[PDB]
Amino acid sequence: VALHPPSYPWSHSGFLSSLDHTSIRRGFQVYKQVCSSCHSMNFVAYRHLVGVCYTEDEAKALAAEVEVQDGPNENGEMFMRPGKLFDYFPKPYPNSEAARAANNGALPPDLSYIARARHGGEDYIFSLLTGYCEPPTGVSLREGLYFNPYFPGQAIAMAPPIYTDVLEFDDGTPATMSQIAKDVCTFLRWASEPEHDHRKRMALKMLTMMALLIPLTYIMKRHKWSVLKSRKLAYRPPK
Amino acid sequence: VALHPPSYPWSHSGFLSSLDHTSIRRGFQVYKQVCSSCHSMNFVAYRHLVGVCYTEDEAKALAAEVEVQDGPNENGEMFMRPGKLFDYFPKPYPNSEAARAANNGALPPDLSYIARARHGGEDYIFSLLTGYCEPPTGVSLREGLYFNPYFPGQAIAMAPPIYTDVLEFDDGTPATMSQIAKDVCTFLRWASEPEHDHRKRMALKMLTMMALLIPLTYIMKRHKWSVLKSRKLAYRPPK
Amino acid sequence: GREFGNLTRIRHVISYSLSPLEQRALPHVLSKGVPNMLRRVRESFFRVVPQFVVFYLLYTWGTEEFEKSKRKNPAAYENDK
Amino acid sequence: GREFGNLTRIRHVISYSLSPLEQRALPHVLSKGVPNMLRRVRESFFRVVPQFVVFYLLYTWGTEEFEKSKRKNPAAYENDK
Amino acid sequence: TPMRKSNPIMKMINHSLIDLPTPSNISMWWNFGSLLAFCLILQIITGLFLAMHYSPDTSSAFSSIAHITRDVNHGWIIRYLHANGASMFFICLFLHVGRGLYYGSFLLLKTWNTGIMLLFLTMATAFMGYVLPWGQMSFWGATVITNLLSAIPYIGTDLVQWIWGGYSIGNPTLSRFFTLHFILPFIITALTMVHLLFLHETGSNNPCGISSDSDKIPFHPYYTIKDILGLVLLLFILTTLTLLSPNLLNDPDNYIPADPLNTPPHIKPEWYFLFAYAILRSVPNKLGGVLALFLSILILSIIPTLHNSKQQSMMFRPLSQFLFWFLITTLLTLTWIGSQPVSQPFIFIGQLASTMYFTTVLILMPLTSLIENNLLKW
Amino acid sequence: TPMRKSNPIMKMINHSLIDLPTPSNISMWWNFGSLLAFCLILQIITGLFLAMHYSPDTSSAFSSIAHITRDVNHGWIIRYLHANGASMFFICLFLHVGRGLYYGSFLLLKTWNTGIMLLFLTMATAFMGYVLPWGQMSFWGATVITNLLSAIPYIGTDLVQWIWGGYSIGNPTLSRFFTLHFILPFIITALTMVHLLFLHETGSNNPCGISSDSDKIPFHPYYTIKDILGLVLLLFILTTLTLLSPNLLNDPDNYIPADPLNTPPHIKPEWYFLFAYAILRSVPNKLGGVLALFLSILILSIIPTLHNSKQQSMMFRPLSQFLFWFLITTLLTLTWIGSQPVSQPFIFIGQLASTMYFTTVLILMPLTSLIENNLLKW
Ligand SMILES: CCCCCCCCCCCCCCCCCC(=O)OC[C@H](COP(=O)([O-])OCC(O)COP(=O)([O-])OC[C@@H](COC(=O)CCCCCCCCCCCCCCCCC)OC(=O)CCCCCCCCCCCCCCCCC)OC(=O)CCCCCCCCCCCCCCCCC
Ligand SMILES: CCCCCCCC/C=C/CCCCCCCC(=O)OC[C@H](COP(=O)(O)OCCN)OC(=O)CCCCCCC/C=C/CCCCCCCC
Ligand SMILES: CCCCCCCC/C=C/CCCCCCCC(=O)OC[C@H](COP(=O)(O)OCCN)OC(=O)CCCCCCC/C=C/CCCCCCCC
Ligand SMILES: CCCCCCCC/C=C/CCCCCCCC(=O)OC[C@H](COP(=O)(O)OCCN)OC(=O)CCCCCCC/C=C/CCCCCCCC
Ligand SMILES: CCCCCCCC/C=C/CCCCCCCC(=O)OC[C@H](COP(=O)(O)OCCN)OC(=O)CCCCCCC/C=C/CCCCCCCC
Ligand code: HEC
Ligand code: HEC
Ligand code: HEM
Ligand code: HEM
Ligand code: HEM
Ligand code: HEM
Ligand SMILES: O=C1C(=C2CCC(c3ccc(Cl)cc3)CC2)C(O)=C(O)c2ccccc21
Ligand SMILES: O=C1C(O)=C([C@H]2CC[C@H](c3ccc(Cl)cc3)CC2)C(=O)c2ccccc21
Ligand SMILES: O=C1C(O)=C([C@H]2CC[C@H](c3ccc(Cl)cc3)CC2)C(=O)c2ccccc21
Repeated sequence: VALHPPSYPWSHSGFLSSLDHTSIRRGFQVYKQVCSSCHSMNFVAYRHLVGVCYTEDEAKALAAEVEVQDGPNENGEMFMRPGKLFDYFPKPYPNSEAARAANNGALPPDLSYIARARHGGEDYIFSLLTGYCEPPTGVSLREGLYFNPYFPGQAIAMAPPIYTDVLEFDDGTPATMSQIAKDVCTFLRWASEPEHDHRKRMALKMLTMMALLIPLTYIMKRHKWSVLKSRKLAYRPPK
Repeated sequence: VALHPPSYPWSHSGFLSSLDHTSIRRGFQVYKQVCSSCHSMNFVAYRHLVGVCYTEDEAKALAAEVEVQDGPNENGEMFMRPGKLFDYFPKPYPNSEAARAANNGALPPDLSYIARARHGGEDYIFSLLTGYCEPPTGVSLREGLYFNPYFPGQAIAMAPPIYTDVLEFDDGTPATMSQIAKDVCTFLRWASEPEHDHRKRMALKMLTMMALLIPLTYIMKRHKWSVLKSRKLAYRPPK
Repeated sequence: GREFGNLTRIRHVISYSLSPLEQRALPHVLSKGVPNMLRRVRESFFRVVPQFVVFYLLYTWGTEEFEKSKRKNPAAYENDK
Repeated sequence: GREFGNLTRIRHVISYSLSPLEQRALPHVLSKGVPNMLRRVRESFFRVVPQFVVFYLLYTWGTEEFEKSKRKNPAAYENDK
Repeated sequence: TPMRKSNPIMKMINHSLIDLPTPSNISMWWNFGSLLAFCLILQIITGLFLAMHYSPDTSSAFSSIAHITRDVNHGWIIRYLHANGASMFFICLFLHVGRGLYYGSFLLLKTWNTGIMLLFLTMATAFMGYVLPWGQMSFWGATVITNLLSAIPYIGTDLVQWIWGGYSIGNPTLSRFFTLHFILPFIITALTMVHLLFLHETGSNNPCGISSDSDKIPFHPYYTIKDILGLVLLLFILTTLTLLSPNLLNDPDNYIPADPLNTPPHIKPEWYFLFAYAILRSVPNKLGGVLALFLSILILSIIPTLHNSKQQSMMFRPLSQFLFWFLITTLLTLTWIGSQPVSQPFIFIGQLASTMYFTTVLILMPLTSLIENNLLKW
Repeated sequence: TPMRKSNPIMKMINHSLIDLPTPSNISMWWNFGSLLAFCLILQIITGLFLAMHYSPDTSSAFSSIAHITRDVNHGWIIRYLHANGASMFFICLFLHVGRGLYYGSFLLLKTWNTGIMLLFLTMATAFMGYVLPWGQMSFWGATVITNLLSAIPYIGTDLVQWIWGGYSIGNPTLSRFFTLHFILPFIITALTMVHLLFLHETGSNNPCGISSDSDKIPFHPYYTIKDILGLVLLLFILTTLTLLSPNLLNDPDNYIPADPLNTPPHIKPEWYFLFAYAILRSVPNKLGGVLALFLSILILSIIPTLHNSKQQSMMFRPLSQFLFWFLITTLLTLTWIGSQPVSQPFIFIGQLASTMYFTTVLILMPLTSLIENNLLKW
């Protein structure tokens, strides 16, 4: 059975710790230049990047880079136009049969909730991305599979997707495989759960309040029940 | 305002009269050869003709005459195949913009409930089909309109669709314009309300029953109330 | 609360009844019921009917007037040219 | 039905009470309440706890056994060739 | 004791409809409450079935009903029954109200007020069901009824946009209509139970308007069989409407799907609403129009307050009766005007009918009651 | 009189929760009914809101929930609250049952039977909500639960196909799940009212098992503030579960949409069901398995019949107490076994746990009660 991922010290794992938005910005470049060849992200749109790592104008600029189908026009025909904020990240394949045809029968999953749809979360993915190696003695792989101990079965269709200097970050960070993996993983965390930071923000407040209300109402209860708690009885028959 | 259609004596208008299925069979040929060039019938499929005027085998035969898009195939591509019982009558245009482009801006409506969606029902349609004529003095028509007194406005985009010998019926009936109109109208009646015959069938039964139950329960009521209806009072004070 | 034991206080009233199986359910229709219905119609006729007659006159008038209003007036073209 | 006027019949019982505003809400915690809780734990310990201890032993045993069952047996390859 | 009286649930049933003391002399006009309950039950059942095939989405609503009426086994008759049952429901409702106006049963204040609440709830429900098919009439009905709150001076437009869930009528509004139409009938049921609870504390009024405690009979067997007879009659009428003449009340313009860019030239709501529509059409001012629309129904709440007569019922009060039937004809007139184009004869007639409706309820009846009192010398 | 007692509605409220006589000495174990009611109310509210954005269609259900959690303002927390409230609901339910088993309150027969009905209804409801997201676990849960009726020997397969509405699980089944999940909670509400009606005819049992009519106190103010305290505590726990650790009880396999061609290797229902699952897994025969599954809950109905003790409560009965806690551990064991693969150690352990559950309820407790009686010399 599959190998259990170890726990990495992620800076957002504290009870009130927020995500590192720099790592999100770099992870998103990783997902543009590499991982959006095979994979779809059907539930994210450019308008979602605004106020997270981009202004509205710059997100429009990202959008503009992509052609999108639209129509019908006044003649009843379809056409192509540049993108807008309200368009969803584009799909790599038109249908899953075409996706299988382009990957030797295997279907790459959608990464919009991959971090919440796998045991271990971002610990697993990192483990999977860094974890390829040569197989043991006695093991063999059929046509077009790789070996990876952190996959269930240890045979996986996906070739090692990243290596050192497979891209360059615009902030000058050195692009070693490990750095790339950590950053794309942070970005998938954000893609799976946007409410993260605001949720922790809101916890502080309303937990303080609900904690405060316990002793107060307990005092009120004790006040009303003191009458019975100190009551004294006696029995006085005429005998 | 529009001209009020007169009432024609249609053989199905009696309380327990059924539709004439011969006229349905001919009307359906009219709708194939003529009226399915412009118009859609999105809510009827070949399986619906079975047991009305066709066997299952012959309805399959009708189906087989038409090409239909299907897929994706194992490669991820679409293809064309012959039709089946469970396919819907084919559309003439891909979208309403294309329909307008092919009819000088006007949009032909769907005839699946045309008989229930117009004042006068099949009296109107017949009136409209037979009713074209030359305009009065002082009247003029803009580019591409005809005159027809039974249309609201009296200007209509649709040119006179039928004339004598615009088709030939397979049962040898002489195809005069009037005959064609009456038959297509019967067919539209059937297309708008398939439950017709069975509904009247079922009325006879359950109306007989509900009519029978009235006097019986009235008798039971009278039986229980006779005690009070014949009661006699008296007042006898000691005085 | 309200119960058949203590609704009101009554004295010196006598009642008589037959059983349903001793008597007829529709004893006298055409000799008693029909004239009774006739008087029952008589006693209410003039309190109900004339209002509806007035409604009918108003309805027909208003229909006629509306339908006249839609016909072309010859003086609209004949008068000045 | 059940109402504070006629629940039961009692004779010769006397009661005494203070008002809440005359007395304290948490009068004696560490000198009376704590020992009371301690005896209250003592009186029930051996009626509840050992069953759960047995559950814990069973759980750990079954886990260990299942995990042993997944490891390869050397005699399955060494014995005959 | 008999088991009939051994137990709270059973004893409540017994006090409700076995040993309840009812007047001996009440007439057919008292059958319409039980028919109302029957209609509510019919509607809930047929609705739960329809629900399992309908689609609360603007891109498939219409076609889901097409699917119901063409492919589901006997789905057409279930549709027919639902639609005709609503009509019967309102027929009974109107007759039920009118009885109480004639025979003075509004002096049972709690029952009367809970009745007014029920009227309002039923109307809301009926309207929110009428927009679900998403035909051409449904769409514009929705539009008007949701723009009504724009008349509130300070907060209205924001209320409209908060009910729409967007810049305009659209997909988010249809699911709201459907959730509300699902939940309301059950609130109606609960309030009906409260209504009857209030009634059974006093008992039924009767045609003569004098106390009937000297001649009470039990509810069973007399009124049990009487109401069963009434139900048989209602079912005969409903079946004939469903099978022999289903298209009598039907509207063709709702067999054309919705088009947000075109309102049809001739507009007409469902029949049980026409009269309000006429009233709404009669005031040349927005706010005043809406105010009149709502007051037309809310005015029932002050009828108990304007009562001057020594006697309760109109049975012995002829001038009163004459006015009553004149009021009913005013309402017929409003119904007729609602059907007609907004053109000059009908405009003027509608304005007169409206002024006479309020006039009659608020002024003429009180004064005739005083005259009557003086003629009997008290 | 005070207005408190002037009027039927008010006087029923007063007899319910103002002047009701309650035992002075009942403990925290009696707070869980009010928390159950609170939970029902919370569920209905959050459900009515969710309803207005969800899509009962197999081609958009999943994505409608995605829409709710990503685009609707604070929709994520409404989702979180609904899902965690169900869990709290069952926690309270289990504790509520256990109290009554320990303290002998099953001798209130009507209340106990209506409780069993409510348990069944709540379980149905919870399960029919669990399949609405149309994830990978939801689909196969649906499949199994609807194949259960195939075990009926003469008519079963036809029942399965009549519930499906077709040859297989599909679009026509999801709308049925959604209609039923919509309507059941309100039936639960009505039956809860009947439940309490039955309770208030006798009043509450207490820890000592002896009659408390010498020391009754009024419900207000004592138990009003006590239950308010309980509610505050429940809200603290619920908030911490919703905001600080939302993924504690969550299942990853339901974040993969449904695939009719593949069942995942490791299957696990929602936690409050595991134990039944284990029981169902323990019988090597189909019909016998289903029979055991249903008897596991239906067996509560004969506990009143097997009662031999002279005393009502276990407070003074130590051997009894020992057996009670052993039973609770058997149920924990079934819960643990439900989580594990169907492999040999767990197979054998589950079979023992099941036999011991029924054994204990049906045999050991009656006999220990007789021994106890003999030790006290009666
Ligand atoms: C990041 C997340 C953060 C989460 C933070 C959460 C914070 C929670 C704060 C909660 C504060 C509550 C305050 C309530 C005040 C109410 C006052 C009142 O009136 O109370 C009456 C009520 C009792 O009512 P009663 O009228 O007496 O009736 C009860 C019985 O009938 C009486 O019968 P009896 O008298 O016979 O019984 C006597 C005895 C009976 O004793 C026994 O039966 C014996 C017990 C022996 C135990 C021995 C030790 C353990 C076993 C060891 C055995 C040996 C092992 C050997 C192994 C060998 C292996 C080889 O029982 C007791 O005395 C029990 C007292 C203690 C109750 C503890 C309650 C725990 C609540 C936990 C909540 C968890 C959820 C939180 C939310 C989490 C969200 C993620 O309670 C009390 O009197 C105690 C009040 C104080 C309770 C404090 C609880 C604090 C809990 C903190 C938890 C933090 C960790 C959370 C972890 C979460 C993991 C997911
Ligand atoms: C196997 C195929 C199906 C077979 C079906 C067989 C049953 C057919 C229908 C029978 C209907 C019932 C008729 C007999 C009812 C007798 C009721 C009775 O004895 O109780 C009356 C008495 C009246 O109360 P008091 O007024 O206090 O009396 C005092 C008198 N001085 O008691 C009551 O209060 C009523 C009690 C009602 C009990 C009803 C029991 C019903 C049993 C139905 C069983 C159906 C089984 C179906 C099996 C289907 C296949 C698995
Ligand atoms: C599908 C389209 C539906 C259209 C709308 C349908 C509903 C409206 C129907 C209107 C016509 C109703 C006619 C009813 C029959 C009238 C018979 C009649 O005049 O009989 C008078 C006869 C006289 O008897 P008494 O005075 O008691 O004394 C006799 C004993 N010695 O009976 C009566 O007067 C009883 C009157 C009872 C009330 C009748 C109410 C009828 C109209 C009610 C609905 C009107 C609309 C709503 C009104 C209230 C609005 C706030
Ligand atoms: C314009 C901005 C908003 C302004 C809001 C102003 C109101 C603020 C809130 C006020 C709350 C009410 C406080 C006073 C309540 C008085 C109740 C009273 O007098 O009745 C007590 C007495 C008690 O009964 P018994 O026990 O029989 O008494 C016998 C004694 N030996 O009567 C009762 O039974 C209770 C009657 C309750 C009446 C309550 C009336 C509430 C009125 C609310 C108006 C709100 C208006 C809001 C307007 C908003 C803008 C359009
Ligand atoms: C999210 C995951 C949720 C997992 C499931 C959660 C629910 C199950 C929780 C199981 C553990 C519950 C422990 C509760 C505390 C026990 C404390 C204890 O032993 O105290 C004993 C103390 C002794 O007091 P007395 O005998 O009254 O005398 C004292 C006065 N002189 O109190 C008691 O014995 C009271 C017992 C009341 C009932 C408790 C029931 C606990 C379990 C209930 C749920 C179990 C599952 C369902 C059972 C029924 C199935 C048909
Ligand atoms: C085409 C060369 C791909 C690129 C570029 C990336 N991935 Fe992919 N991935 C691909 C295939 C054909 C598969 C199927 C594997 C199988 O055995 O079926 C996958 C799968 C994944 C998974 C799933 C892991 C699991 O346990 O199911 C993940 C999490 C994944 N891929 C991630 C991922 C990332 C981060 C990439 C960019 C760095 C990436 N993939 C690129 C094909 C291709
Ligand atoms: C293309 C040459 C057409 C053929 C063949 C038929 N119809 Fe048609 N129709 C066409 C157009 C462009 C329009 C729009 C008219 C307009 O003014 O917008 C129509 C319209 C109709 C209608 C609608 C009548 C109404 O009052 O709205 C009907 C009922 C209709 N057409 C019927 C009909 C029938 C029976 C035909 C076969 C005999 C037929 N049409 C053919 C274009 C064309
Ligand atoms: C769903 C709607 C309603 C239902 C189900 C309903 C039901 C009933 C029933 C069953 C009765 C028993 C007596 C009878 O049938 O006459 C009744 C009586 C009564 N109803 Fe309602 N009703 C409804 C709406 C209304 C409305 C709209 C009003 C008034 C505007 C009203 C006012 C009354 C009154 C005053 C009585 C008692 C009058 C008398 O006994 O003389 N009800 N109702
Ligand atoms: C007082 C009770 C009710 C009234 C007055 C009422 C009224 C109506 C009306 C007038 C329509 C439109 C009819 C048409 O378009 O032809 C409708 C549609 C509908 N109603 Fe009801 N209804 C009631 C109860 C219910 C209930 C309890 C449900 C439960 C789900 C329900 C579900 C539906 C559905 C799904 C539709 C759309 C199907 C269709 O248009 O045929 N209804 N309702
Ligand atoms: C929605 C589900 C339920 C609700 C809302 C509910 C509600 C209540 C409430 C508010 C009480 C008041 C006393 C107390 O809180 O202890 C109560 C008592 C009671 N409940 Fe329920 N309950 C439910 C389910 C059940 C179940 C499943 C059972 C048994 C299997 C049950 C049996 C009882 C009994 C026997 C009592 C009275 C016992 C005593 O007073 O000693 N109830 N319930
Ligand atoms: C006892 C009351 C209720 C219980 C126990 C209950 C339970 C549940 C559960 C367990 C789920 C699935 C949670 C998940 O997938 O994460 C659910 C979903 C849902 N329920 Fe409730 N529910 C109740 C009341 C209601 C009511 C009254 C409605 C009214 C419409 C409702 C509407 C919904 C909807 C629309 C969903 C799907 C949305 C989603 O999965 O997040 N529920 N319910
Ligand atoms: O029809 C009723 C009536 C009631 C009979 C039972 C009905 C009913 C409706 C539905 C069900 Cl499932 C059961 C009973 C409701 C109306 C009731 O309470 C009265 O007080 C009354 C008084 C005079 C004339 C008729 C009546
Ligand atoms: O113009 C209208 C209109 O004015 C209403 C009106 C009718 C009266 C209604 C009404 C509102 C409140 C009450 Cl208490 C009673 C009726 C509100 C909608 C419609 O129902 C309608 C339907 C379809 C197309 C257009 C229209
Ligand atoms: O194999 C099962 C299975 O057996 C059940 C079972 C659990 C017990 C349920 C149950 C039925 C009736 C009662 Cl009274 C209680 C629980 C029925 C479904 C599931 O819930 C399940 C969910 C998802 C995938 C597979 C499965």
